[PDB]
Amino acid sequence: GGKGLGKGGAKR
Amino acid sequence: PLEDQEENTLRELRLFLRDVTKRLATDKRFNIFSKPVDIEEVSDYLEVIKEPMDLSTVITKIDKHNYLTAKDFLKDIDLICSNALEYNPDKDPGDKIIRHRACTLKDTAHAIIAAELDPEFNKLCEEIKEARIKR
Repeated sequence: GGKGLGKGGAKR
Repeated sequence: PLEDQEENTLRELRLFLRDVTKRLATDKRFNIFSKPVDIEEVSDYLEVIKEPMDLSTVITKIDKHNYLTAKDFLKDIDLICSNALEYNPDKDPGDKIIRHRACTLKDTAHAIIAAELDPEFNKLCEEIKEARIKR
C-alpha cells in the first residue's frame, strides 16, 4: 500500500 | 420482554467493547490511533483514505449502539489498520513505526477478543443482531 505523502517530515 | 433481555446482553457487550477500547487507547503505542487523523496537517489524507477511523470514533459508535457484535467492532479496528497501511509509505523508519503500530493494534484487539470474550455470549450477540435484521 503506502499511497500518501506521510505523517512526518515537511510535506504531510 | 424479549427486547429487554436482548438489551441487557447488548449493554454487557458495550461495556466489554468500551473496556477493550480503553485498553487499546491507553497503550502509548496506539496514541496515534486514539484521535482522527488531522486532515489539515495531513493534507492528502482524505484523497487517499475513503473511510477514516480511529479509537475515539469507535468509542462514539459504541455509545451510539452501532455495534451488536464484537466482529462489528473488530471491523472498525481492522479499518484503522487497513487505513494506516494504505496511507503510510514503507520506506522511512518513522513511517514503518506507524505501520507496525497499526498491525499491532489490530493483532492486539483480535487477541483480546479471542482471549476474553465468552464464545457463547458472542453467539448470543450474533443471534440478537440476526433477530433484529429479520424482525
